[PDB]
Amino acid sequence: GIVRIGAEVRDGDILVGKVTPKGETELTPEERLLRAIFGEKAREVRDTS
Amino acid sequence: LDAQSPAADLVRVYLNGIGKTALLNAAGEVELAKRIEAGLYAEHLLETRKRLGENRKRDLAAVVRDGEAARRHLLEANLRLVVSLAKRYTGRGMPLLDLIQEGNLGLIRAMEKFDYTKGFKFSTYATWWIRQAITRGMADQS
Repeated sequence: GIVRIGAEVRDGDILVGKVTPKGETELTPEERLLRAIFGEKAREVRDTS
Repeated sequence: LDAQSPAADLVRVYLNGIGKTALLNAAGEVELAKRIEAGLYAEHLLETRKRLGENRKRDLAAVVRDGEAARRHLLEANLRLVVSLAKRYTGRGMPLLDLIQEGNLGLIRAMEKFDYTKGFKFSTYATWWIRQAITRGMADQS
């Protein structure tokens, strides 16, 4: 997820990519276990590279 | 006559009632939900531009009827999935009927507040919501 060394970069180009999760209802004690057992990678993600 | 007969399992009645279901393979569901959206938009416009007397005065009512019919089938679409997920979380003392009913409630609460929004298969969303609902049911049962 990072730019290879020695690659020309122009203004406005992407330098390193990342994904920001989306906001939804959550519960501290139950959501952790639920995410651990099921429902992995089923939430929206934004772009903030 | 007065001969006696055996009873019938409740689950089997559910299976008989849902045997008519025929999943649409996740492809046509988008238009299925475009029928609901247009129906609701017909709802609004029917009571917003009321004065208009025209042959179209019946078409929108037909679109509302199409929206009512389109939901009656969409809900039928997912009963196999909900019963499966419910059966996956048995053995904790609850009758399967109570769990499947709770999942049915969760589903109806879901899809009627769901939009494609260029989203993925709605089956994942339904599975998630019904799983949360049944988990809540089990937790509150204690």
